[PDB]
Amino acid sequence: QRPELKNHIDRVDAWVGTYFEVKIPSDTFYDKEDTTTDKLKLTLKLREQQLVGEKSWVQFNSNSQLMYGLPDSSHVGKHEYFMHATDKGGLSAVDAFEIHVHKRPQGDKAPARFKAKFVGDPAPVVNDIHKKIALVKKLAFAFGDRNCSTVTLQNITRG
Amino acid sequence: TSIAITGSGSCRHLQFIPVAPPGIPSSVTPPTEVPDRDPEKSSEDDVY
Ligand SMILES: *[C@@H]1O[C@H](CO)[C@@H](O[C@@H]2O[C@H](CO)[C@@H](O[C@@H]3O[C@H](CO)[C@@H](O)[C@H](O)[C@@H]3O)[C@H](O)[C@H]2NC(C)=O)[C@H](O)[C@H]1NC(C)=O
Ligand SMILES: *[C@@H]1O[C@H](CO)[C@@H](O[C@@H]2O[C@H](CO)[C@@H](O[C@@H]3O[C@H](CO)[C@@H](O)[C@H](O)[C@@H]3O)[C@H](O)[C@H]2NC(C)=O)[C@H](O)[C@H]1NC(C)=O
Ligand SMILES: *[C@@H]1O[C@H](CO)[C@@H](O)[C@H](O)[C@H]1NC(C)=O
Repeated sequence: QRPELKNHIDRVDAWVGTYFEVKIPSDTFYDKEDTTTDKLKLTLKLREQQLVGEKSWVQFNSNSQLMYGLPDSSHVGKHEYFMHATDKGGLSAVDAFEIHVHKRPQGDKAPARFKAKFVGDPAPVVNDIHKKIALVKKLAFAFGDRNCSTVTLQNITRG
Repeated sequence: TSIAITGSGSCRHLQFIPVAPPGIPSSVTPPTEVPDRDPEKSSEDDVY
């Protein structure tokens, strides 16, 4: 049978330069043949049923059933996405959700401002969101931190 | 390659990366105070 839906995702709150990660709730979708979300295939899609690109600032892993991302100020504001829940029966249930990306609330008056210059071209690092999230989690691990969202990159300049 | 830890916000007067800065700012020059007083006058025409 076609899977059914009970709870929606209202909206996702994100901030520019901050890494967010959301695990889908276990009661998000239901099917008479499956009864659980984890035993059912979950995908993320755009308005006309196109997946997120590799270079997009938000990605989502199906096996870890985990969405994640880090937005930029050129993508501040609203955005829309669809969650598609496909069972073994080849039938898809659909939910929609909206993501609000805000500017950094502290803004310009931060009491601390860390600055560092590295080696090599920043073009592949900026062009790759994978490199960006690896960098953020690597700073977080360098401080020994768990929640990598505590890093807020503010600006990168080619030198 | 390089790390530059700098203060801002409430840490405006603080720099924390040791670059060995020898900068010694000067002192503000003392401006002469100029109070304006306008008392009344009897006519200097009394002289003539
Ligand atoms: C931003 O800077 C703050 C520093 O204030 C970082 O938060 C700090 O994170 C460490 C964990 O790595 C906290 O250590 C604590 O140690 C005590 C010792 O008993 C323990 O009880 C705590 O459970 C924790 O392990 C430290 O307190 C915490 N500082 C706070 C809360 O003020 C933060 O990670 C930095 N974020 C970055 C660099 O993105
Ligand atoms: C963060 O990095 C950005 C980009 O490196 C810096 O913004 C840049 O600021 C310079 C200085 O004004 C801009 O140069 C000139 O801008 C005017 C318009 O303002 C333009 O007409 C000139 O042709 C010239 O490009 C530069 O455009 C601008 N880059 C942008 C906006 O993308 C910014 O200063 C850095 N901020 C910090 C805190 O490091
Ligand atoms: C990590 O930081 C976020 C702030 O976005 C906070 O909500 C979360 O509780 C922190 N993690 C822990 C384990 O406290």
